[PDB]
Parts: sequence; C-alpha cells; structure tokens
Amino acid sequence: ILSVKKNPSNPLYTQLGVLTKGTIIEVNVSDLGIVTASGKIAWGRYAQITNNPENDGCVNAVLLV
Amino acid sequence: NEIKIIHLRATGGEVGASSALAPKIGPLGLSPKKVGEDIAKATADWKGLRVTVRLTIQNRQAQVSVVPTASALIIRALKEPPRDRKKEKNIKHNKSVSLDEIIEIARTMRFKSFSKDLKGGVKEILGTAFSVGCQVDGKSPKAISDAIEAGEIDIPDE
Amino acid sequence: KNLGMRKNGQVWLPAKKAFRPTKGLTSWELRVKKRQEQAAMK
Amino acid sequence: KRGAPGGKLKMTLGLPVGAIMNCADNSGARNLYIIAVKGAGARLNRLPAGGVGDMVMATVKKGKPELRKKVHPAVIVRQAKPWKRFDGVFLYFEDNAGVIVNPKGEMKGSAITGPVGKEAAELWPRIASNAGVVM
Amino acid sequence: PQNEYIERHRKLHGRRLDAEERARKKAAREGHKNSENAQNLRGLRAKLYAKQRHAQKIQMRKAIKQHEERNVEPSDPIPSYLLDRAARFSVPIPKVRGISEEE
Amino acid sequence: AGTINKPKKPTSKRKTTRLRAKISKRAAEKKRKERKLARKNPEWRSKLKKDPGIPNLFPYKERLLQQIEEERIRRKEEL
Amino acid sequence: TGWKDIPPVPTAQEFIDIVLSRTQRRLPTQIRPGFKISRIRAFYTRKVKFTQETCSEKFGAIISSFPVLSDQHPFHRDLMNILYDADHFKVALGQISTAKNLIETISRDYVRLLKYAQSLYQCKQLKRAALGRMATLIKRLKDPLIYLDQVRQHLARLPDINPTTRTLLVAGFPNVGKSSFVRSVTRADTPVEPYAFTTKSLFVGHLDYKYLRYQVIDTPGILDHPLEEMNTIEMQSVTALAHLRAAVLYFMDISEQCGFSLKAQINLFKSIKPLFANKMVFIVLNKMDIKKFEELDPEMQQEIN
Amino acid sequence: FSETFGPKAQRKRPKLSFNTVDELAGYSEQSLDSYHARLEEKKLLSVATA
Amino acid sequence: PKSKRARVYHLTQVNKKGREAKERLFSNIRETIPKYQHCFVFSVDNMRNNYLKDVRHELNDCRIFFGKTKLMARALGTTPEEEQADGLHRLTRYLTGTVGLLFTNRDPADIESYFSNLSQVDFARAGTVAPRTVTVPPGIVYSTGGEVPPEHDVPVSHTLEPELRRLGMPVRMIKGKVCLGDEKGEASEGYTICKEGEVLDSRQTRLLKLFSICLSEFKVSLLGYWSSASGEVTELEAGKTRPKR
Amino acid sequence: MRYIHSEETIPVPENVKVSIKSRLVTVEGPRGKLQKDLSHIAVNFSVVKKGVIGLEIHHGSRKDVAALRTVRTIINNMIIGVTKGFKYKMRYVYAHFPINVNVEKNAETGCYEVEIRNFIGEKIVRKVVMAPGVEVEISKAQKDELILSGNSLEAVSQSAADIQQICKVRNKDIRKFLDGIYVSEKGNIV
RNA sequence: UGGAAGUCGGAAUCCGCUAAGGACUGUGUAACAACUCACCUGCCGAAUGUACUAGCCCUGAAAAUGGAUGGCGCUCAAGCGU
Ligand SMILES: Nc1nc2c(ncn2[C@@H]2O[C@H](COP(=O)(O)OP(=O)(O)OP(=O)(O)O)[C@@H](O)[C@H]2O)c(=O)[nH]1
Ligand SMILES: [Mg+2]
Repeated sequence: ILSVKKNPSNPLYTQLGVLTKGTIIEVNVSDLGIVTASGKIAWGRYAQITNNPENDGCVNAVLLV
Repeated sequence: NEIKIIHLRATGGEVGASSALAPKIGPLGLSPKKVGEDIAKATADWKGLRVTVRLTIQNRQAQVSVVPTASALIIRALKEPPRDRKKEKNIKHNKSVSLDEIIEIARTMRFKSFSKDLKGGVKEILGTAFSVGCQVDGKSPKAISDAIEAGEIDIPDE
Repeated sequence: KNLGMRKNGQVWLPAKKAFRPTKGLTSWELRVKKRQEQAAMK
Repeated sequence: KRGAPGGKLKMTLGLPVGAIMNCADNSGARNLYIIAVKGAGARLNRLPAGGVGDMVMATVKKGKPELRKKVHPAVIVRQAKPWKRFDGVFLYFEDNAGVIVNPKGEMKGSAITGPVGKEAAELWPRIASNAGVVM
Repeated sequence: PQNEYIERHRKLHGRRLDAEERARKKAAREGHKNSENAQNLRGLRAKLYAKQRHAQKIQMRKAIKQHEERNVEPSDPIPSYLLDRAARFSVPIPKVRGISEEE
Repeated sequence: AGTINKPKKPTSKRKTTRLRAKISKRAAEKKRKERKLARKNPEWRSKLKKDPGIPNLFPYKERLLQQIEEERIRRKEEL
Repeated sequence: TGWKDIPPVPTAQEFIDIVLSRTQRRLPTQIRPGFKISRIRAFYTRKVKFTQETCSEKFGAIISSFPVLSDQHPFHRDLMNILYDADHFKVALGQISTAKNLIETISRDYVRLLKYAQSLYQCKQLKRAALGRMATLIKRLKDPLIYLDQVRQHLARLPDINPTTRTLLVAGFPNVGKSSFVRSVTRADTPVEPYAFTTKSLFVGHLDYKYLRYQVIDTPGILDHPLEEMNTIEMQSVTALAHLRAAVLYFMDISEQCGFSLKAQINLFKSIKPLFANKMVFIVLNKMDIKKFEELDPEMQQEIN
Repeated sequence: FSETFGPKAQRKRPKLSFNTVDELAGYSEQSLDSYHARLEEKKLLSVATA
Repeated sequence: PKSKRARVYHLTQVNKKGREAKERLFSNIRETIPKYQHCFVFSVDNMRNNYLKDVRHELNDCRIFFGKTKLMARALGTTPEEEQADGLHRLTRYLTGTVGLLFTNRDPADIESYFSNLSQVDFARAGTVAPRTVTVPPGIVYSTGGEVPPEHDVPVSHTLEPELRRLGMPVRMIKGKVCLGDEKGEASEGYTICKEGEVLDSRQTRLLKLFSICLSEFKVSLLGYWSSASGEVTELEAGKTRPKR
Repeated sequence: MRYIHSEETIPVPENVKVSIKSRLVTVEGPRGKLQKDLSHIAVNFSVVKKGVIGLEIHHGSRKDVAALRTVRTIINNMIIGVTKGFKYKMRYVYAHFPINVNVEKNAETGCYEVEIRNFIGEKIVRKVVMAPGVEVEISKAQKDELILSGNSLEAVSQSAADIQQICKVRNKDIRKFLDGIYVSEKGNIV
C-alpha cells in the first residue's frame, strides 16, 4: 500500500489512514506488469477495499481498472 | 507317454521367455536353455512381437509351435520399422493396413473365429484393429466395420 | 424337500409369499382393459 | 516401572520434600536434598514424604561438582523418625541417610558406609549385596 | 514381525470362522443403523451427521446422473477474440455503512 | 443414552412474557421486512399460473376430454 | 530399534475434525454479550490459543517421531531412499513444519487483533477467521498426510537390521534357494515359492554360533542388467550389498532351473564384485541333488575356478 | 505423492546419486566416513536440573 | 411406507432389454421361417446348457433359437388364424418348459442321428439323482477330492475354504493347506458329499462343481418337427412322453 | 387404511396335535411338546379345513396384518420342532492352547451344563447352563465339534449363541488371534 | 510392468454367437485359476418401482440448587384438523 486516498465516512479517517470497507487505497502495481503506451512502468494504481478488515484480519481489495 | 500342453505368452526372438517356465518345466525334466532356444527359433519370424507359443511335451522332450493371434497378425501386417524394446517405450500403432490384408488375417483366423461367415470374421478383425489403434485404407476400422454392416463393401464368401 | 439354499442359513423357513394386503380386489382382465383405456386417454 | 517398591508394609514416613539427608555411599555426593518421592499420591497441601526403603528424587547440595547439575534417583536407607515393624519393634537410626541408584535399582557407588535398613535391604537387592551391616 | 506379516498370517491360517457372516450381517444392519442414527443422534453430532449425509446424497445423485447420461453461452454470436470480455465511472462499492466516532 | 435411569434437567414449555413479547415483535418486524423485500425483489414472476391439470385416476377423464373437444368445435363453428 | 513408536497420521479432514472437536469439547462454549469485553476477549483468545496448541502438538509429534535421514546410518538412509523418494519424504515433512509455523503465526496475529477487538461479534468473527485459516492450511495438506501415514505403516513393518554386527547376507538370482537357506538356518518366515521375485523386500533372521548371535539377511533376487535399469525391489538387495559390512553368500544354481544361465550368474557376480571390497565372499552352489559340479561341463568348472 | 508410494503407486525406478558399481562403492565409503565424523562431532558436543 | 428396501442402482454398462428385445425376437423368428424347410423343437430339461454354443457352431447351416418359450410360441403362431405358415400352430403345442427352435435345410434323419450320438458329460444340477456316492477322503484336500489319485493332484486353493465351510464341509487351515481334521488325517471320517439314489440339492451340486465332479450328461431330446413342403408336424419318441401344451 | 380381513394358513401334519385356547398354543409331536403364549398379538384362530389352521385379523392396520406372518412362522417352527427337531453343530478351534470342553447333566435342575477350560491358556473355568430341553453332546464323527439338539429352535439357538459369546477374545487383534467356538452348521435332527 | 490374463496403472472400449453377457461390479492370485455382479433363460403367480407433494411424529445443540402445557394427570386423549 502506498497511501490511503479516501475513507468515505470522514476526511479525518482518510488523514489517519483508516482501512475500512469501501476505502480507496493506492497500491504498488509493479508486480502486475502494467505499462503505458510508450514503456513507462506504472507503479501506482487505485484499488478499493471490499472486506471488513477489523472483522476478518486481512485487507482485501479490487483494482480500479 | 502322457500328453502335456502348455500355452505361454512370449516376445519373438528372445531367449528369456523360459525364465518363468523353469519353475514348472523343471520338474517335468526339460532343459530350460533348450526350450528357450526352440522358442526363439520358432518365433524368429515374429521379432519384437508378443506372440502365443504352444509347447507339447512327450517323454521329456517338448516341441514348440506358434499359435497365431489377431493382434500379432495386425501388428505384423502394419510393417513397423525394426525396433529395440528396452530403450524407447510408450509407442503407438498408428500406421495403416489394407482391407485386403484384413481379409487374409480373417482367413488365418477362421479356425479360431465362431462367426458364420468370413464377413463376420473380418468384422472381428476390424474390431481388434480398432483396439490396436491402426488404420484400414486410411480410415477408422470402426467406420469400415459400419460400412461393411451397411453393405456397400462386399466381403467375398469363403 | 427344499431344493435351494437360503442366504442366512435358516433352512426351516417356509417359502414365503409377497406381502400384498390389497390382493383379490381386481381381476387380471379388468386391469388390462383399464391399461388400454388409460393409454388411449393419455 | 516407575520405581515404586512393591510388597512394602506401611511404615512411618519421616523424610518429607525439602529434607537434606546424608549420602551413605562413595559416589562422591555427601548430602541429598529431596525434591520428590516416587509413588506419592495426590492430596491438597500435603507434602510428599518417604521412609526407609522408599525411592526418592534428590539433588546434591554438597559433593563432587559433576553430581551437582543432575537429579538423581535415591533410596532411603536410614531415618531418624521412629517407626514400627511387624514384630512390634519401634526403632530409629541416629541420622537420615540414603544412597544414589539408577531407576532400575543398581547403585552408582560401590560401597555403603554404616548400616542399612531391613526394608531397604529386602526391597533392593543391590543394597543388600553392597551393605556391611543390616538393621 | 517383518513386512506383510498379517497378510501372511491370513494366507497361512485364514480368518475367524464367522468373519464373513458377521460382515454380511453388519452390512445388512447398516440401513437400520443409519436410520437410528438419523432419528436418535442429538446436538452438534446430529448436525454434522446430517450435513455429511446431505453431502453423500448430493454426490450419489450426481453419480447416478453421470451414469445415466454416459451415452449422449452468450446470447449474441461473437468471435473467439471477443469471448470472455465485458460512461459511468463508478467504483464497485459506491456506498458503505457510515462509521460513528465511538465505533 | 442413559436417560431413563438418570434423567437430565427438564426443558420447560412454560414461556415467559418477555420471550412472548419479543418473539411477537420480531415476527411483525420480519413480516414488514419481507414485504419490503418483496416490493423490491427483482425476480421474474409469471402472470399466468401453470395449471396442475386433470388427474389420471379420474375415471371420466376421457369423457371430459370428449366434452372439451366438442365444445371447442362448437365454439369454432359459432365463431 | 525400529519405528513402531510413530503415532498414527490422520488425513486432512480427520485432522480438522480432531482439532475442532478438542476445541469444542475441552473448553467452555457459552459466552454472553452482557459480560465485559475483557471476559469476551479472554474467551476467544483462549479458543485460538488452545486450537494452535493442539495443532502444534500434533505437528511436532509427526515431525519428531519420523526418522531424520541426515542422522541415520548410510544403509538405513539409502534403504529409505530406495523404498521412498527421499525428496518426496523431505518435502512432505517440510510442508508439515511449514504448516505448523504458519498456524502459529496466524494464531499470534489473531490474538493480537483480539487484544483490540471491541465487541463479541468482532471477537467471534476474528476467532472464526483464525480457525478457518487454520482449517484451510490443514486442508492444503491432503496428499502428504496420506503419504506419511503409508510411510509410517511400512516403517512399522520394516525389519530391524543392525548395521554393525555379525551378519551374513544372502544374494544372487531369483529361484536359487536363498529363502530356503534362510529358512533352514534361521527361524524367520521367508516364503519359499517356485516363482521369481517371491521375496520382494528384505527379511532378517537370527542364529547362534559358539554362543554368539548372528543375523542373516535374505534379499530379493538380482538380475543381470546395468544399474540404471534396476527396479527398487532389486535395489534393496543392491543397497544391502553396498552399505552392509557383511559376509556375502552368493548363491548359484548349477542345474539352471531358476530360469537363468550360469554365464549370466557369473557376469552378475563379476559386476557386483567391486561392492565386495573389504567383505568376505563365499559362493554357495545350491540344488546339488539335481546336478553336481562334477556333472557340470569342464569349461564352466574352469570359469568358476 | 500417490504415484510415489502406496496402493496406487506406479514408481519403479529410484533416484540414484550413482551410475556405476565403482561409483556406488565410493558413495558408500564417503557416506560411512561422513557418518562416523558426524557421530564423533555429536559425541564431542539421570535427568538434568531445570 | 417409509420403511422400504433400498433399491440398488447398478453402475454397469448393460441395462435391461425390455420390449425391444421381444420385438427383435419376433422379427427374427418370423423372418427365419420362409428360409428353411424343417423346424425342429428340442428339449433340454434341468441342464446347464453351455454347450449349446458349440451346437450352434457345429450346425453352421442351421439356425437355433433359445429365447422365451411363450414368445417363441407367439412368434410361430398359437392359433391357425395367427400362424405364419400352415401347420405351425400344430408345432406350437410342443413348446413348454425349457425348449428351443431349430430351423434347418438338412435331412430329419441326419438331425436325429446328430442329436442322438451327441453326448457330453456335464455337471449335475439340483434335482437330479446322484448316480454314485462321492466322499472326500480325510487329510489334505486336493482339487478333485479323490477322483484322481492324490499323488497326481495339486492341493486345493486356500481361498476356497470359507466357501467349503459355508457349503458344510468342516475344513480348516493347517500351514496354508485345507484339511479335514488333521494334516495326516485322523480324528474324523471322510466327508460324504452325496449318496447313491438321492436327490441332489444345490449345495451338493455346487460342491461337485467346485471339485470338478460331473454326474450328469448333455442330451438334447428332439420332440418333433414341422415340414414346410408337407405342411405337417412329425412327432418323435420324446414327444409322446413329454407333457403337452 | 384399515384392512377389513386378512388371513394366513398353517398346514398341520398327521402326527402333530395342536391345541389352542386363549392364544396359548400347545403343539404335540413324536419328539415332544411345545407351549407358547401369543396373547400379545390380536389373532383369531380357526379351523378352515381339516388339517389347516386359519389365522385372521379383522379391521387391522398394515402392522397388524404383517404380524400374522410372524405368528405363522412361529407356529410353523413349533411344528417343525416337534416333528423333526433342530440341531446346531458347533466347532471349537484353537491355535496353541487346546480348548477342553466337558458336558454334564445337572440332575437337580435337569439341564445340561457345558464347562470350558484352557481358552488362550486362561486359568478361569467358564460354565454355561443350557435351556431345558437342549441336549449337548460331543461329536465322535468329527473333531472338536459340539452338537446341540432340541425341539425349541429359540432355546437351541440361544444356547449356541451363549456358547459362542462366552468364549470371546479381549484386548487382542482379531486378525491374528482366531480362536473361539463358532456355530458351523444349522439344520434339523431328522 | 520383475510379474498385471476384465478387476496396481494410462488411453480406447469393437465385433461375433446370441436368449444374454461390460475389453467388466467386487472378492481373490506373484501372475493364473476360482467365485460373484450387470444381463438372459427355466419355476412361481398379480400387482409393483422411482421421484416428488401434503399431514402428524423423531433429530435438527445443551450447560450448570430441585421444577414446571399453572398443577395433577392425559394415549380409539383430557393431543391435533374440521
Ligand atoms: N532339488 C532342490 N530344489 C531346491 C533346492 N533349493 C531350492 N529349491 C527349489 O527352488 C525353489 C526356489 O525357491 P526359493 O528357495 O524361495 O529361492 P528364491 O526364490 O531365490 O528365494 P527368495 O529370492 O528369497 O524368494 C524352491 O521352490 C524349491 O522348491 C535344493 O537345494 N534342491
Ligand atoms: Mg522365488
């Protein structure tokens, strides 16, 4: 994870970096081989948390492609 | 002076078929080396093929003979390149034989077949060739069998 | 005597009959006629 | 076998857990601090105790440094608490003393100084064979 | 003992004289035992037994279906390079439960 | 189970007023919730109902089929 | 002194059933929402810890009881390599250890999360998550558990060969009377049958000579072909010839009723003669009632001499 | 694992570290020497108190 | 009716034949009739009937039907208003019990001579009278049970002794060998499988089959034959004696 | 469904004398006399034909109809018992320790008594008292065989089962230890 | 494949005699053998089989003092439906 972009409940939660359901996070996508139209490596991409980490013990996310 | 008949399954042109015989032909008084040499001499025509060998035992000597089988006849009629067994394995018999050659194989198999007609014998030979996996006239032996049962191919009578 | 064998070995057991408490309520010919009528209607 | 001598009649147990007794053999130890008694039952707040002929687990507090880091099986051969035998005789020794043995009963030492108890001598044949006086 | 010694014992001596008969009788009583377990087991053991029997029934009926049919897609046609493929730039979860400040 | 010789604590059938009121309120709330999900439910529902038909064991099913066919022909002739 | 003390290795489903039955039945199961969060956290933390303790105890019992090949005698190590792919054995036990450590790590993480869980629902979800991850880890071990149970049974039925003792080692072709000799000199139950490869695994018996105990090892028969074409049954005998400092008895059938030629027996003896260095070798001509050395052809007698 | 050992096993050729009889003899000698060295190392390196 | 027997579904390739096999038999019999002059009816009662394949092979020019008796009778035609050819309803009165049809071009005398001099020794079935007394001797059990001399017989297989105990022979395993009593033979008498002049049951016939002792014969009895040219049925010797329907 | 009438028939041989009163069946034969109380099943007995006993149930359910088959088989087994008798041949086999069986007849109780000794070398002496009417003998024709004979099938089979259950190996592998007494043959005396 | 004969494995699974019989459902052998199942025929004698639907009944999870259809007690009810 690179940063927390938006926690929908409160901007203070985003500022604190809280990982909840529906939170947009920024992830390092260097391992997926995502590349632009000329060859630059795209290493930062938004994803959204789809689980409840406080109840499941893990952070599960879906890429926003 | 009593008659003993022993059937065995052996590879042609190989002496070691008598390895399992010496457990039983031993107390009968036969020489295993002589039996293996006779087996190799009888099956020298069937090099590299699994064939059935009949041994008739009279008075502590045995004479060898080769009982023809449909599978061995089909594999021989395939005319495979001459091959060594131990080095390369898992082979497939995907060459072709003619329906004519199937007919003389059935004619050889008439003493074993219980079919009323030579057409009935040819259909059993085609089923054996289908199990082997070869081709007949460039087509599938099941397809030739179905065409024969439909009647557009006329098998000669006897 | 009993000519066959029983699996459990109770050789004294009689030749039992089917448990059909609704026996005798229909003749055979009537059932055949009803079968033909049911088939035609179907 | 868990080292519980069988066939022993009931006698007064004079050596509880924490007692320091003498070492009667020449194994190099001179005293044995008892930490457990083999065959002791379960009872709330009751310390395990042993008598003459009882097998115990002990540690050496004075003696050779090689014996100071291990927990040794011991057999109690003399006790100072008076106890009664089957012939009505009440008796006691002038000191509490035991010997170091293996779990099967054979001694680590080769000789015993002073007498041994009748119960210990009867229950462990190596004590009888290595004893000079039996009382 | 070494190697296949129980098998060698069975070869040289056999089994108990009633072993086949008792095995047959137990297999015959298996149906009554299964019904008795279904009607008399209680609690978590009963729940696990019921779930396991449900799984066996599903597997069995699938086996029956396969043995019965041993001898026997998008709406619009698209080419092979357009298969397995799928404005509003919405996120997969546009709305969640709000979280209070005690939570 | 050794129930007969040594029974356990009995299961009371005497319900409490708290439990009765709570069960009634949960039942009413469930009824309202299923009505709401029925109004919001997107599953397809056929306007026509699949009619069960006529039983095979009815002995005059053939005569009833005769009557239906005759009335169909009569209606077709009238129309 | 054998490997019969290895505890039985259940499969994945039986392992999960055992562990979860211990968690269900050896711990209390009623916790109320009206209690304090400290009591709820203690309840669910105790559940997670007891589950991982059961898993770790069983995995350690599996690991510490199976033999370690790096500490065995070379005969025992290579015999286990002949019977079993040693790569497969080490991979199975390494996967067992990896699953044990992953279970411990998951339990530690979920106990740390239960320290901060704030409700009974969150505690219950965390406990279920930890137990489900443990069950997934155990379910991903379906094949090594069956393999190791089969390994345990065969190791329990394996004979006990002492690598450093007074030992005789009977070798040769099939059907030359090896098991007959072993039955005649020992009390071992080696099957004697006329067919080839009757003995498919090593047998051992014992005898007393001059009040000294000797062990005699009956081996599967050995055929005459290069070592790359040798199956595991014959490689047990090859390993016994290679790693056991023994007295080798090479049995030959002069009458050739074994189904093999005396020339081939001589070539096999000459081929395995390099293994006989620092070993005492005797050639036993068996079945002399049928045919004798005097009745043998003089060229074959000259070759044997 | 099913094809290696068991009732469904089809494995018939072991994985060897040697090809020739002389190589096998050398392997056995080296393994025995290493084994003796390891037991000497372990030997150089009543229950004990807690 | 919750308590019912669980019907086992067989996971095998071959299914039940049904009505289609009956129609196929009807078509085959009704097509075989206009090709052969003579139609014989033969009877094989209380018999194994596994040499009928050899009979079919030897009679290459003939056609043999061995289906259901009532289906063959319906195929030939029970009433004169149903018969395929004249006189066939006369022939249908011979079809009861275990019978068979033989359509042939040959001479009736030739067929009678073949089925008279044909004779093969076969295993007895339950119901036949035992022609002799069979007793397995005490000691080690061999394959034939004393029919051949014991020095020329292999010992019987060790897998058969639970079946022998089920069939009542008090055998036991002694060192991998099946024996009555002791290995040398003592403390017991020989086991009498059957006595002469006694109706054999299936247990005794199964024991005789396991010991390869044949106490019966394979005799096919020709009852009569219908001829197409004369349109009449000639009755043979067994036709008078056999019950008629 | 309540079936109006259901009936069964029991043929009776000429030697057999059957007396039924208040569902108490007494069967007399050449070998002896048997008595049974079938008062727990609602059956009407009759004589529908000379030498045939008729069992009937009126207005009974399917269970009441089905119980007539059990009654029929019980009375038939009583007839078979008083006519031909029942015989259970049992074999006792041993591996190392020979099993010693002694059969006596306790006269004050009037019943047979089977004493079993040296089973797996155990020093206990097992004792089974037989049901009255069951006669136990040691077969002289075969080796290590007991023969239990009687008129009551239930008594003979229960005595044989008691003999089989009293010699049961415990805490051992049944694959390896094969010893015991087993019921070999079940049949009729005549 | 050391051995593998329907039954350790992989892939195919055809034809003939048929009344019918799988390149085989299991037991079994080192491999065979042998037994058995699918299927067919002979005896018998008239109604059955499968899957669902609706009732009642059992299970469908329980802790901790001794107790609760309100209590006795109730079984062609003193239970259930009309
Ligand atoms: N005449 C005679 N026959 C023998 C002699 N020794 C063995 N035989 C026979 O040869 C067969 C060989 O069987 P085994 O004794 O098991 O020999 P083997 O198979 O090589 O021994 P294993 O490999 O351990 O199984 C036996 O069945 C004997 O009948 C002998 O000294 N004289
Ligand atoms: Mg051998």
